[PDB]
Amino acid sequence: KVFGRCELAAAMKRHGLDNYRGYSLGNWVCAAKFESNFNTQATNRNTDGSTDYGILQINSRWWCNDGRTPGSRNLCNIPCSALLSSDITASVNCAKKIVSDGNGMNAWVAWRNRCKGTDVQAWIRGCRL
Ligand SMILES: O=C1O[C@H]([C@@H](O)CO)C(O)=C1O
Ligand code: NA
Repeated sequence: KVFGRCELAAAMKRHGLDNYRGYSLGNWVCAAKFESNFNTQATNRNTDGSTDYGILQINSRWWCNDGRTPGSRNLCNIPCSALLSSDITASVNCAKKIVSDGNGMNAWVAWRNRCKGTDVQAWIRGCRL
């Protein structure tokens, strides 16, 4: 599923992301834009052999089992494919674990490089929330 911007904002808000660990909703929307272009089906292979999955490009090295990432972990206790569903629940629950891991949203390279220090509230502007 490819989300509209405001559609994803509302879904993220309903799933408890707005100010989760102090990151306002716009941060999450901005991350999702630059990680996946709002597409739940996005996958991208990493140089180390792991793969990133879903709207927040959660990686198989640590967070999910894709059956092909030797010596990796499954810290969210889920098959990576669950991160591709049109229901974002798994991606949200797993994101919450990630953002609590010590580095906050810096865990998302694209957040740090495209969203951090920018006017992230622009991403939820005009949305009914
Ligand atoms: O993604 C993973 O891949 C391996 C295994 O399933 C295949 O090597 C593993 O233990 C994971 O969490
Ligand atoms: Na894994």
